[PDB]
Amino acid sequence: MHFFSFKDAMVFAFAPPSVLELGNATGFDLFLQDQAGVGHEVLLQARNKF
Amino acid sequence: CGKSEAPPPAQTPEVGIVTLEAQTVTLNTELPGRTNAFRIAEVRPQVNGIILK
Repeated sequence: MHFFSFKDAMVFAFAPPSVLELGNATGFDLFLQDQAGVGHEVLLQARNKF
Repeated sequence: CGKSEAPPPAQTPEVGIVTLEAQTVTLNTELPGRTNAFRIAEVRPQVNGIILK
């Protein structure tokens, strides 16, 4: 990870958790849903705001 | 206790550059087409009768 701070690609490497049946990376997870029916641009700018 | 280990914040990272300059280019297209003869003469008769030879 200290060697992969190079120019062209955004390479971001890691290790799996102890139980590989539970995902592939650690941490949390959430979804930001669009229940109003307003378009994809508003949801995308809401995610970029988040 | 300790174990803080603050990294250096200021980096100003590296980018890749090229230095473009003026250059002449020729713009040329390629269109389909057919070949035609210079003169075509369809031999059509000007009288009436049977071809003997």
